[PDB]
Amino acid sequence: KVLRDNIQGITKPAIRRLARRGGVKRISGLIYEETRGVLKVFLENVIRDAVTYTEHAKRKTVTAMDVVYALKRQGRTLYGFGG
Amino acid sequence: KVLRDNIQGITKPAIRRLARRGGVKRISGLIYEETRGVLKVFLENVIRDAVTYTEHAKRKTVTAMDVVYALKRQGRTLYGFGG
Amino acid sequence: KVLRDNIQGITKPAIRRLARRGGVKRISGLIYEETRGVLKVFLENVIRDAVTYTEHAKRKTVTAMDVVYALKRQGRTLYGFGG
Amino acid sequence: ARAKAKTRSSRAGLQFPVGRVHRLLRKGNYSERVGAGAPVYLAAVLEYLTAEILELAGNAARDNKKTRIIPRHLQLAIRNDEELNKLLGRVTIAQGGVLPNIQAVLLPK
Amino acid sequence: ARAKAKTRSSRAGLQFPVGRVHRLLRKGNYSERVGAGAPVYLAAVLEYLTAEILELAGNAARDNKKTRIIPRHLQLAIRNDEELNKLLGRVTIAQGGVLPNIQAVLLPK
Amino acid sequence: KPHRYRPGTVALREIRRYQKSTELLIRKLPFQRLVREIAQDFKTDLRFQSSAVMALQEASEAYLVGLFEDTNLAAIHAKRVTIMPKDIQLARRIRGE
Amino acid sequence: KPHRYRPGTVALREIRRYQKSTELLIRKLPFQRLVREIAQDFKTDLRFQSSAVMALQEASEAYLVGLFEDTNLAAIHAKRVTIMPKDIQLARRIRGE
Amino acid sequence: KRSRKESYSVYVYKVLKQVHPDTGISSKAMGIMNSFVNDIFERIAGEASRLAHYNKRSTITSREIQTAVRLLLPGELAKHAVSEGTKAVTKYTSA
Amino acid sequence: KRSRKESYSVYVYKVLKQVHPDTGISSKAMGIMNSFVNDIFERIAGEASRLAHYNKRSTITSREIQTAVRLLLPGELAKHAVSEGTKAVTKYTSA
Amino acid sequence: KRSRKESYSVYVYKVLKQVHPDTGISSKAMGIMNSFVNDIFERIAGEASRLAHYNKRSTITSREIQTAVRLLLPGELAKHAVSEGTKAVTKYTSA
DNA sequence: CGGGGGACAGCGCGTACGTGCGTTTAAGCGGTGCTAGAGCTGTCTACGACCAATTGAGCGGCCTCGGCACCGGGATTCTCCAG
DNA sequence: GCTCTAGCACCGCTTAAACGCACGTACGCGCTGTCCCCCGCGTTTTAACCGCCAAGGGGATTACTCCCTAGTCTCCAGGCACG
Repeated sequence: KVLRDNIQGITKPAIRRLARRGGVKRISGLIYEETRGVLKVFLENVIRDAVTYTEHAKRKTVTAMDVVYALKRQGRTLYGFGG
Repeated sequence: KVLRDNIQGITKPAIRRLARRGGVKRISGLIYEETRGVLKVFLENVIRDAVTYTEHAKRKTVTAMDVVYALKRQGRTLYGFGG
Repeated sequence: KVLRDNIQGITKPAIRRLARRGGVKRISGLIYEETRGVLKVFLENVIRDAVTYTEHAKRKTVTAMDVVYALKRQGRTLYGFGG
Repeated sequence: ARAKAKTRSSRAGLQFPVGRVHRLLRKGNYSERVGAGAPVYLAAVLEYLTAEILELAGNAARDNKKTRIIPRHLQLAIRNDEELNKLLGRVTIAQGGVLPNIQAVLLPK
Repeated sequence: ARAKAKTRSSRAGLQFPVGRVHRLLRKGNYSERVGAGAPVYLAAVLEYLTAEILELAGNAARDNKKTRIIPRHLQLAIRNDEELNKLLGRVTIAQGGVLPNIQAVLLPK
Repeated sequence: KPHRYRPGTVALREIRRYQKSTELLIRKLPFQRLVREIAQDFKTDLRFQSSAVMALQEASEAYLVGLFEDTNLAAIHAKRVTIMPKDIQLARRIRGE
Repeated sequence: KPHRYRPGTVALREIRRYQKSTELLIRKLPFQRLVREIAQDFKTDLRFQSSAVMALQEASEAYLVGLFEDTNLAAIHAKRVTIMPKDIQLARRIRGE
Repeated sequence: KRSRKESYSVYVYKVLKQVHPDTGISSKAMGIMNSFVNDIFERIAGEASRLAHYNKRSTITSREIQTAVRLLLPGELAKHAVSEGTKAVTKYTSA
Repeated sequence: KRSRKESYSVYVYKVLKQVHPDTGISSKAMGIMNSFVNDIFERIAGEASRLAHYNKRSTITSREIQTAVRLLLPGELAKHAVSEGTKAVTKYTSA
Repeated sequence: KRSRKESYSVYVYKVLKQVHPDTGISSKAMGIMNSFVNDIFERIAGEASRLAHYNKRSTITSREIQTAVRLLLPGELAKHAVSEGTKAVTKYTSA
């Protein structure tokens, strides 16, 4: 039921694919755990907000509408699921 | 289906005969490519006018009538096919 | 009445004192030109905004209230002038 | 004996509604009263922006010899344009990816 | 007892006169029938032409810092554009002079 | 001898392929497991719309490609091409957090 | 020989003195006249109270100085103590202009 | 007593103020614009008449000038003009 | 049937039929356009509200949005937007 | 005859004397406090307005501005503000 | 596993502001008159907001075919290799 | 439309700012060695993806009924203007 380690579920070659989308040619070996950490920290930054809207809505299920609202609160407005 | 080079079908010796009609006695190699180029430019203008006629005629086959019409508009009126 | 080139009125030692508040030890001689340029860019943006505010208000004198409104818009909110 | 219901958007000669835009201004709670020029003006600027970006989207699609617009074409269309980029710097397009913007020294010689 | 007068230019949102061009096509004697969209189409075309050239002429007048348009501004405006050059190659402009056109060999050194 | 491409050539081919590509670069179900895990850190037994998982996915990868674009600029700033943790720390400190 | 410090010691004293300092770093009159220069560049016959000139002043040192903390973080990233313009426009680009 | 001579006065003035409110007019430039609009009008009108003769239609519709403006007007100028006229005629049919 | 989820659907298709008759629309691109119109409308409406509070105005007409377009949209797009918005409000006054 | 200007003058002075009875205050610091109160009040009001927009609530409630405190105010000051606000509304409704 | 690419420090080498100190001048500091317009007050009218009705375009749902997703083979290009 | 007040305009001293030159020292960085570390590719594993099926939590909707909240009349009292 409870999950303990899925930050390693975002695999190192998947991070390599992301960095190729970011245009990175050479990636250091210490990069990948740090990317896991910063994506992790960004997920607290997003999801505390998203859970905060969700508990304002007296709901239990996370919706993409609140995801859009949380991302646009931080000035990283996401097109493609609003409306 | 589609064709990618028939500009060269108006060949180098064919361009040589055409300039032999004009009286040109010596022709360097650099002339021929620009002659096919300006051939493409002129015939492109004429066929633009012609297909604009033809689409305005609501037909799908070009006749010589709209050809001599377009040659009239461009200013190189052709005798022999009017009417 | 009209002026041409008062942008050097923000003198080079003023920029040096600014970078000393910014904690820059060594300031190259190349630096002062783009500091004046970016200062021109930022003030051009801010005064464009402020002039738009004042011209909306049908006045001819810029208030500091409109200045701090322009700083609210562009994301450099300033405290202490009646905002 | 009432007059025929003719649309305010065609009174603007435009397509984005005066009606919907005026309704979301009134119910978006931005002012107590809203002038009549407000929704027509704002619908006009949205129609200008929409026409411009779908022009660039159509040209991007025909450049990739494809017929139907895709968010790849949209994202390409946005960051060819400097003032659109300055407008939409902090906005991320769904499924758009990144336009090829490759820095020179990491390219091979 | 009568409908209020609305010009066709206001119906199309143009400010060139639709009725004037319709009259001048009737009495220019080009066909015995003219479709209704033809003169407003032509007036819109000339609207785009005149708007384009008055953008160019006003910009040129600002570039020589003069407030009023002059045929010199017009002649710079036409001759600094390629497609207007093809459109008006055989056109004489009164007091417009000639575009500043010096050949490379005419320069010293 | 089996043919072997030089180091960096396949990297540039991956760059060109993935800039041309538009699809997702993360396996979707381990991502969903991770976001359910971190949601459980803040509120127990939350449920996720699959579209909400996709939205968190695309926002997250957009955030990551923005940060990596910043760190590429930081790496070419530092006369280097191998990106380092100091580049990521620099990019985050410049961006204001 | 007369009294003279090594390079940087007077610079450190300058840095310490003007981080401690709260008074204004730039001159008043050329700043006001430059504001007027930009003003009549946009609309003629535009006037300013002294408080508005102070406000644009405060905004100028805030913006410029903030660019200098961003800039010398870039400079220490590049292992250098001397800053160069590329630090400034790269910092402006990372900020998201 | 004088007879009125028709021109394109107020239309060129209004379109200039719509594109440049702060730019003035000289009268010789105004004559140049009068001659421009007359010249381009007669070009399009004569080409339209020739098309009506040519396809043996007794009428000139919007489609005839659509044809004629890819005939005379070039390219992007022509396609912008086609778009302007298309939105103009949709507004006209809507009114 | 379900409740209507309001959108900008038919408007984006008709403006595309004005600007490009032959190309098609995907649902993802249409969602992008919906979120774009939502974002730009939200920005302009919020800044109009800001100017309403700032000049102690309970009234928001086209002049404040002209102010806001001059604020937000940079330069070329700003003056373009002012041009067709002024044409739109003039045809609104002429009905 | 001059007009009254609304400020936070004696209120901030009172809470200053509550937290530090023996200290003084400058007018420049008072401008800083007045703009600070205005800015934080505006941030909370804007996020509360957006939250009411998102969940279709036509009223501003203490629950959703508490939500806004969790949003804008970070970390430990957030739960201190929650304690302060819940205590305040407790002794308010008991009053 | 293998390997080539990258990173980075020592040495050196040319370099460029930092800083000490005299000068200028014009900003800084104190002083005076006027009016532009900033701001406050009275009028009112343009103007916008709300409600019954009514309709008409806009949206939910379904179905179709063909542009596009999926599939397969040779060329061209990139690159690398060997000549 | 009025008015009144601080900005605009003009005036007169005062060395601080600026500035410029000159000595001096540190600064960046390229070559090149040197060391090292991660990409490319091959191989192996394994659960991701697919695709297929059961089940129920709650999202969303409709209704009900009651909690609440702006508005207004009015009254008074503490914050702002003023000193």
